[PDB]
Amino acid sequence: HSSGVDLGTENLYFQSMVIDFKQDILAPVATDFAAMDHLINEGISSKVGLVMSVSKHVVEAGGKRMRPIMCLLAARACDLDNMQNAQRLAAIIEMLHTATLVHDDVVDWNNQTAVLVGDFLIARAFDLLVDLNNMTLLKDFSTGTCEIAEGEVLQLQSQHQPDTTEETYLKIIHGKTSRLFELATEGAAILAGQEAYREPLRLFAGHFGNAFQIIDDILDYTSDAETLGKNIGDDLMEGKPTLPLISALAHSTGEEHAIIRRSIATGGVDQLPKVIEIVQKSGALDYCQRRAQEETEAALQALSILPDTPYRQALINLTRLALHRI
Amino acid sequence: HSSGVDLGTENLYFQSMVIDFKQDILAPVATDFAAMDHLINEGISSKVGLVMSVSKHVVEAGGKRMRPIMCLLAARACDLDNMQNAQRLAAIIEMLHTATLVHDDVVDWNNQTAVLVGDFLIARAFDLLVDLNNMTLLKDFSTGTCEIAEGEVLQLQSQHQPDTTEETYLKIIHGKTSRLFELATEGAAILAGQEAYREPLRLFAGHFGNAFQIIDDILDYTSDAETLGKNIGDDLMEGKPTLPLISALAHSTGEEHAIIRRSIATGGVDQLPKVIEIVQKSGALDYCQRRAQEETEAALQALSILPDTPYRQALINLTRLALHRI
Ligand SMILES: [Cl-]
Ligand SMILES: [Cl-]
Ligand SMILES: [Cl-]
Ligand SMILES: [Cl-]
Ligand SMILES: [Cl-]
Ligand SMILES: [Cl-]
Repeated sequence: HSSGVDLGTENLYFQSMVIDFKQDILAPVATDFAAMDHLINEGISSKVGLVMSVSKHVVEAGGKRMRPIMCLLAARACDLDNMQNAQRLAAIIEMLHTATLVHDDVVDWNNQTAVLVGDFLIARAFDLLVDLNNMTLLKDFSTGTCEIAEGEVLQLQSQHQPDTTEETYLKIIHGKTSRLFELATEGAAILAGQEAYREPLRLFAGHFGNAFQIIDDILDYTSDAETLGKNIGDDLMEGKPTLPLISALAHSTGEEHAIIRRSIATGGVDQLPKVIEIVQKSGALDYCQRRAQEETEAALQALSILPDTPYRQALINLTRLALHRI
Repeated sequence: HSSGVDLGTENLYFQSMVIDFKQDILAPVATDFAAMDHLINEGISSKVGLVMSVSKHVVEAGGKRMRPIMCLLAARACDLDNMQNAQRLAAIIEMLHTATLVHDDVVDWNNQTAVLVGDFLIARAFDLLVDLNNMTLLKDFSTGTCEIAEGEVLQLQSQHQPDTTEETYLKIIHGKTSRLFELATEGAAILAGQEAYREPLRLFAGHFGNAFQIIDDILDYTSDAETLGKNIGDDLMEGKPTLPLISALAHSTGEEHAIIRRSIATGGVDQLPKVIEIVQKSGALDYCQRRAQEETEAALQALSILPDTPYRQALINLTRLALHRI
């Protein structure tokens, strides 16, 4: 039932530009996904109108809800008997992602509404987790949420720090982006009691998540920044590390190096066009591109341990569709 | 070992103005409290400097840390064998309170730091909870945190609403203030396996918490508003319900009634001095005062079920010291 997974082999049959999200990724777990939605409405809305609206509005903003869909896919790939528990776990994953977005939307509705809605969602997610009655799952989630918060704080500490290393960037993005993908996929394996699939699914999702954040960062130094709901140079303004900037420093000397460095330290608008030009022409973006492809390769390799099912194929198709953004 | 608890009897021996917090409340659980502090530093700080500082600074701002002290007192009152678990529960209670404060400090360090520090504390608290390995406790906390968030949202929905009832106010304050006190005391009984003490300790803490929020509200319409780190009329500006204002409406007719009503709806500064005067002279503050004394009486009654120990005496002394603020 199991077999090797190769990016080059996928490309032989199936160009990534051909991959459709509804038919090639969602379709296997479609009914399950639709059943997840019914559970969420019960999960949040009837008591407080302000939350279901915001959580609806937030969900309305931006991307397809891949995180819960991945959870549902790993559960089927694990032959989970009680998929209702997968649907509940998918909802937890989604409420947690939504909480994080609403909380990242707070700036220095409104901030108080956003803070309170995020807290409410964290509370319901954790109450739903407790209802699943699995202490292994609870401990994974509790340690994991600490790692997510630690990642987010590490990023805040690394703001306007030109000396930030690639090691540190990978540490940050694993915390702030990758760990939630791991909870989604490995938590599915934990639910199914498929302990042999836990580490493969974790490694898959972590590498997936790593490539996902590298591409996001790349896109903020290109004309497709709007796709992320951002303007070009936004990350620069905030002084967040980002691999394009770290790599730009690695691919620059003399005055160009000094400009990028000062720009990170100060975060002034004056040299912003110059900095974007250096990042684009230094080769830094190509370096980030290669790193994202390498992570995508590591993701698919970890997946190849699982049996060849439509559910595995869907996860593979998602990884390639994500990579195709660049 | 057990006996009746009477406010009038306490007053026969012991005027509330005589009650000292260090000697009459903290002293029994002093060593335990000091041991809780060592655990918290391990609990948060070494990984991220930004959190231990804020959580130190936040703790530095404002009141004695009664919530963890109450937890420690209920645990001893329950004859808990493993007090190290009480100390861990006390830390959870404290990180949760601290999270709530830092989150309430966000306005429409800075907001992003406050949001992230609050989230980090919620994550560590929940990971410490999971480590206690008690599913009854976890479910109490998970349902309870939902009720806290629901209370906070209900308050946001009731902002600038003159029609808000006393029933609704009690609902709000039980959620936003009382429930955390219940988790502290009943969670201690849950740890000790003293199921017969759970409901008495819950009722005690809930009534305590109810009287605690009524007095806070009263104080914002008096010269002792600064004690809460507030200016007089602040609650009015934000449009939060508060029993003084609801009661002022109940104790007013004609134009004075209209002024208060419009003031709640609009939240303008122009009639603010007039509104404060009406609240002070209508008898509304006396009504709130009586309600707080009644809640204090209900708190002590629920406590009287427990054995007469120094730990029970300390909880009694705390309730009276809290009431003495007015
Ligand atoms: Cl998502
Ligand atoms: Cl199964
Ligand atoms: Cl590809
Ligand atoms: Cl406290
Ligand atoms: Cl015990
Ligand atoms: Cl008294």
